[PDB]
Amino acid sequence: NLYFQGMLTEVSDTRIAHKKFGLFYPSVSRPSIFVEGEDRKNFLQGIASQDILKQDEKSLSYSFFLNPKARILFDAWCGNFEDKIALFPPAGTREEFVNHLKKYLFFRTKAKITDMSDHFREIRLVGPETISVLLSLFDNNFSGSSFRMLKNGGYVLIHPTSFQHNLDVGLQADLFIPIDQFETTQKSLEDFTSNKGGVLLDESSYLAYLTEKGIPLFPSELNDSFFPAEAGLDSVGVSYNKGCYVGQEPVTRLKFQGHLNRSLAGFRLEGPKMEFPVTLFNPKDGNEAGILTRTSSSDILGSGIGLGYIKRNFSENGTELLLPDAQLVRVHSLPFV
Ligand SMILES: [Cl-]
Ligand SMILES: [Cl-]
Ligand SMILES: [Cl-]
Ligand SMILES: [Cl-]
Repeated sequence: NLYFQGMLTEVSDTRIAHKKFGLFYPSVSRPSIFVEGEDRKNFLQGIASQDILKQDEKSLSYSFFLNPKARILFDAWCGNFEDKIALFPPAGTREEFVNHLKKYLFFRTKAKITDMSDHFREIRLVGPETISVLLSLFDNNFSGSSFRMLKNGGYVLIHPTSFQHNLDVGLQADLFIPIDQFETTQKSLEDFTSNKGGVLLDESSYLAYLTEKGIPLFPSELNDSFFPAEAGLDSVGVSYNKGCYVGQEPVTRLKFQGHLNRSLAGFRLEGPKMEFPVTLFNPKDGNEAGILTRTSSSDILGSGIGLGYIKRNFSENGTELLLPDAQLVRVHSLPFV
């Protein structure tokens, strides 16, 4: 008998983002890494888990960068523009990500890497009216899984609407605005928000919104302890038809012959203290059943929610597990909202 009847006022404004749109200004944006040169495509194709060659001109693709054992080192959004490949690795990885690419940039490979991260400020949009907000600020047209250069400079990433376990997680757009145009774009967005009833999300409400959509993130759910298929992201981040790449054989073996021991799961719990990842225990025998990787409050669900990994024998919705202090968590369907 768990209390999932609560009022969690600190994240009540995700409701507006789910119905209209939410605006978020990250403190640390994803880096903006560009790859140029005659061998840029072959170079990146051999290290990304995604098929970069097949990708069209204004398309966006998700990829992992794996180690040789197929554990996740990074994720990135990947776009093409002119004779360049644009890569957006996770926030705070600009040096480590560039070093990882240079590890595979061998003698006489015709590719060059440039870090353009200080040229842009990131603004994020979420929710059903995201395209209408873009159409107001900018000209031409927009759709899911797209990568566009803005006429003024800068870029727009519109994520695919399907993400973990091919679930529809709604619209998400990332705007990389040239520094000198930032304060103007911000003023334009504040007017649009106030007039059209969207909401300015703070970091805790932005994270609650993403957790309500079941979205796994680097470094909590996506890191070198896990495989892309464990994370529910091999359908959007891995190609099983492409040629040689780092981690390909273990990725493929897991898929066709191996057995997935654990999988990304949603959790519901009652009502900052916990040290993540937290071990989850089976109440019957006290054995390890999974791990909880992050939590948020959800006013919509009236309880805490979280993401993590569940062993196969406990994956059914409604399965009850224990935290180390014996608070109960219940496996829940994704997305939560
Ligand atoms: Cl590696
Ligand atoms: Cl270089
Ligand atoms: Cl899409
Ligand atoms: Cl586990």
